[PDB]
Amino acid sequence: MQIFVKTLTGKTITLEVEPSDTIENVKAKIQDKEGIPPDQQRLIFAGKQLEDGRTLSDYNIQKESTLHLVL
Amino acid sequence: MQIFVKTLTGKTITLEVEPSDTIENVKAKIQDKEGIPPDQQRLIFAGKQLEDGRTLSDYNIQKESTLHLVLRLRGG
Amino acid sequence: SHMQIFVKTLTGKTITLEVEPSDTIENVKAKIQDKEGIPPDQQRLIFAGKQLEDGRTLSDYNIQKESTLHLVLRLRGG
Amino acid sequence: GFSLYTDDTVKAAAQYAYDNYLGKPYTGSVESAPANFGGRMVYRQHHGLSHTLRTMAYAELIVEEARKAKLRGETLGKFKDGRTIADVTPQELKKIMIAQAFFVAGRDDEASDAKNYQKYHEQSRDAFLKYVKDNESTLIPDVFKDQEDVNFYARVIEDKSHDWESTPAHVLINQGHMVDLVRVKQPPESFLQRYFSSMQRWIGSQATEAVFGIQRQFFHATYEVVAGFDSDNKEPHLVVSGLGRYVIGEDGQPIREAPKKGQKEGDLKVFPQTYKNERLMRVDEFLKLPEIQNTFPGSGKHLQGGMPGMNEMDYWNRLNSLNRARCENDVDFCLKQLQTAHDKAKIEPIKQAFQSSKGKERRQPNVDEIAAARIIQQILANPDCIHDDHVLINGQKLEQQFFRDLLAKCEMAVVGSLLNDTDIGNIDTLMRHEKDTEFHSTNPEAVPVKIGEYWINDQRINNSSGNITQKKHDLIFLMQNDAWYFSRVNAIAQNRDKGSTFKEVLITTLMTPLTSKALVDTSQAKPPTRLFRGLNLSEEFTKGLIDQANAMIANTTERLFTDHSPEAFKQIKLNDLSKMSGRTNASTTTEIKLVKETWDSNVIFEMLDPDGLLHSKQVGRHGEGTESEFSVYLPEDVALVPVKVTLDGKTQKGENRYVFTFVAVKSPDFTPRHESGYAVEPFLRMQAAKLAEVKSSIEKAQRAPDLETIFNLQNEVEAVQYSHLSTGYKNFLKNTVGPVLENSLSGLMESDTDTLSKALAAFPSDTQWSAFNFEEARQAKRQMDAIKQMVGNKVVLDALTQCQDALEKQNIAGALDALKKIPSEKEMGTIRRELREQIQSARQELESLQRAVVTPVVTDEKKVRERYDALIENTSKKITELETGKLPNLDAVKKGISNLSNLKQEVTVLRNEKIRMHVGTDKVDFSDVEKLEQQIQVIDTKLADAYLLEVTKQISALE
Repeated sequence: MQIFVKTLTGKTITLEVEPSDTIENVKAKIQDKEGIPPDQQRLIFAGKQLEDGRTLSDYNIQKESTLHLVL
Repeated sequence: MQIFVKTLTGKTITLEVEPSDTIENVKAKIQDKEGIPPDQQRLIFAGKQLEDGRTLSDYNIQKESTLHLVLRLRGG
Repeated sequence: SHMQIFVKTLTGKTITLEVEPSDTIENVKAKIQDKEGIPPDQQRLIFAGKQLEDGRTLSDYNIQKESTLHLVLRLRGG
Repeated sequence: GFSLYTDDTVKAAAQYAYDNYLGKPYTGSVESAPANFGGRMVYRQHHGLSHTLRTMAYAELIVEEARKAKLRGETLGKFKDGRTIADVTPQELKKIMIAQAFFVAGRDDEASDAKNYQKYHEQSRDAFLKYVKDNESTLIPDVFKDQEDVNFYARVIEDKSHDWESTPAHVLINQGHMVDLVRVKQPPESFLQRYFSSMQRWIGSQATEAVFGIQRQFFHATYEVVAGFDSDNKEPHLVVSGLGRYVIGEDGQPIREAPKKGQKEGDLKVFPQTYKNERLMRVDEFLKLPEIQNTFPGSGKHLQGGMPGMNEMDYWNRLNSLNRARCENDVDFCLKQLQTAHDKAKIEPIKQAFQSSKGKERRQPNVDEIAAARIIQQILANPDCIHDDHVLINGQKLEQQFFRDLLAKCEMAVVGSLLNDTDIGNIDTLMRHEKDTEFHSTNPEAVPVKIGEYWINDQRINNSSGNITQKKHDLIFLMQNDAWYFSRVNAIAQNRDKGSTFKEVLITTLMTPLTSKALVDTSQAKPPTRLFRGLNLSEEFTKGLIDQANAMIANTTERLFTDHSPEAFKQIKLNDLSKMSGRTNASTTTEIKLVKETWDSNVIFEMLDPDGLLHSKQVGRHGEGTESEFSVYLPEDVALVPVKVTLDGKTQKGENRYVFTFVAVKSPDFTPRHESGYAVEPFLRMQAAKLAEVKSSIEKAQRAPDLETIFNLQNEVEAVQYSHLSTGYKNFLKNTVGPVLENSLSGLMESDTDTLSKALAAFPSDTQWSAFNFEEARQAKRQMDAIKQMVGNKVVLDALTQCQDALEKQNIAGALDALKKIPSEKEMGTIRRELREQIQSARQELESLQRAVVTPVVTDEKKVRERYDALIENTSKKITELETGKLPNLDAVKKGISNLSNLKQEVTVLRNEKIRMHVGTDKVDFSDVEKLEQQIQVIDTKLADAYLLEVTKQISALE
């Protein structure tokens, strides 16, 4: 699976993954990429925030989509 | 060409002129019409004052337009 | 050695005199006699609030160069 | 543009109602008796002309306060459609009033019985229908839309149904009708609570207090009684919803009945006939109820009935007078009365907002303005000191910024009061020295003109006489006639110029006080009541002005119980427009035709000057056909606060014209804060230098100390004891002269002290020396005089040095003290006429000590303090409310941010107030606003992250 993460600043970072549970775990994976710390980073897709610990699948998250994460 | 002049008194005087020649001549025409001396009267058009010696052609005055005449005088 | 001193008068004249120590007061009055025609018999000399008697020398009064003296006329007496 | 008191159509309708129904004798039976007031007859004293007119006025009022309420962040009560009373249009309102004229015109008897009610309302709606039907040709096309409309309002008059609150029109007409019963129904406290609660549901609390407040003034203006409000009233509380009573029995508790979930439940209404150990509930008991203590502002409060200023006897005399009758008869009169009442109630609250002012006269000058005027005069006197980028006087350089500051801080009219005809004359000398160019502010594509040359040639061609009065008039003429001059001047004075020359700034700084002086001298015409000012402004800027003005109008209301003053205060300090007319000789006119037609202005300032504040001076001749211009230097403590903003016609260029009517209000709350010393300090440096040259000159000219002289005269004093001169002379030198010599010697040898100053006084007079015949006394005397001057020079020298040391430290008083020391002629007199300079500086400081430092916190320390407390509680409550702000979406964040901005400005108001009420010498205490500002910071960052989050979610949702 391929996913994209974007910021309002306009930079695009391309990331690779397949479904995992855990907002934290996704947060852990973004932690590794550019040496950017995730003490409280937010996930919106569908223009909505994703709460702690429920399945990614829920919401129909899917491949080649684009995401915008802000802390 | 024909132009109209109005006063704060509320009177309207109708004047006949060419597109050309002095403001001072226009004030003179007002003098002949209603006996007002050119040193006491100022002429305004669309919120703007007309300086002496310039032509209506300069200020872009046109036919059937209206002018506003006021009287200024030193204190004594 | 030799030295010059001044004598003043209530009238306002200042007289310059040339004297040495060991001159008596009466001697100074004599020099004044030659200077201004004042008889030594009608002179009083005063120095720092004190009257100078004829018998003592200038040294006894510690009169020094450029000092000032005050001369008064004691008429009706010698 | 529509109003009751001006619209002639409404007045026509009311006049009709008076002529045909209202002014006609009661065709009833019970209580239909005619009333006699002052020996004049009125047939309907309970429901006459005064009544209906007052109700129309109520409609005007309630709509006004409703719109004010909406202009404040409030949310009025919505009807079936989303309309609130604040959505009533002028045309709709006109319909409502024309209808409101006949609402009580269908009456015959005064009876209240239901059948008579239905009948009289039938006759009322019929009367209305008739009147409309007759003038159908004038109303139906433009006043009304169709017979459908007039049928609606007629149906409202009919009131066959008992509905009262279905539409704005309904509420206005019915409530407007019944609220007029305050003056007659007692107990007052009972009804007032009822009516208040009934109006609060639709218009809001503050607007309601405003309504009843102004209502009292309406009663006073139509000579009807004004009900008191007694919170401790012990008459039985009358349950006004129907006619009923509240009863307490056995245990001092009211009759209640528990329900489903009320715990203790609703008071049982016991009808006025109750056979009951039980007792009736008094007024105060009712007001003190927990239900009525968080819903009614009158709980605990008191309103003194009658007329404040007179006893109830002669007040009763006022109630029964010709004006009551004329009120119930003369229509134009009644309308005029109500008009003045309302218009007054638009002005008085503004005055209540700020601490009071004692008198209308102009202020007195302070140190900085005295110094300013001295400087200005020295400029006019010696133009030699004027250069390219600065002005040098007495080794002191005066930049551009100095003169700008002078223009900014000094009450130039006041400074003008200190100039004279000599300074007026020196305008010629200034202009002869000048050949510099003045430019039109605007119109850079416009000619420059050498101002000096122009002035000189003008005075030579016109005022050949050199007549000073004519000079003054000519200065005023130069002000009002030549745009190349007053453009630059009025631009530089108000700190809104650009690329101006030092010559221009300076010349403006000099000409402003002179022009104001010329005005004050010249004008012997009475200060006009109404002035107008024309303005050409961009659309957006006009919009901003309308918003600010509306902010100031919306937050000031007449007082009933609760004091809504600190808010009006805050908003007026936040939005004040007065400074647009300040700092310069503003040009105005008393004829509207000037600004409306001739100059064609899109924004008009109407200045109401009833108390003769704002001292305006006539300019120019003033005959029929002139500009009728007047000039105003806006007093620093007087503000021009908006009473109304109105949309009038359009310009010749098409854009809408707005006319704002302002009202001048004087108060020490408007005086700006200015750190003193901006002008007086360089002036003190000037004086210090001027004296310095003198001290040097004296120190060098004259001989130093020789003390052999002293010693010699002492020795001679001891020598004359053996002189035969006299007993008298001996005792004179010994007893009198001796000690004087002693002290002179002592003082001259060490320092000074007063011993010198006293010794010089101990010197025997020439008369004492003269009593000693003629002898050697002369010869002692010239010595004594040598010594006297020896000491004189010393005393003058030390006095000068000490004074100068005083000047450096800015102590203006100590300088005077020293200068006092100078001996003067005799004692001293060995000094040449540089005594002139010395006594001159002494005079400069004598004059600078005549400064009147004007108080910023007059009498009302209590008002200022209480107001501050209210202000900071209000602001802190707003902030802490925004602290727990739940922000679920983006709109909420927007409103939160704008809120945060407005709060940010409020806090600075709080700050300035803290400054201006701090009296003494210490750091100002800002501890309370520090916490506030910190809260501002936190709930700013919170709002920021909330915002970027929400816009993130938005663009995410978009894809």
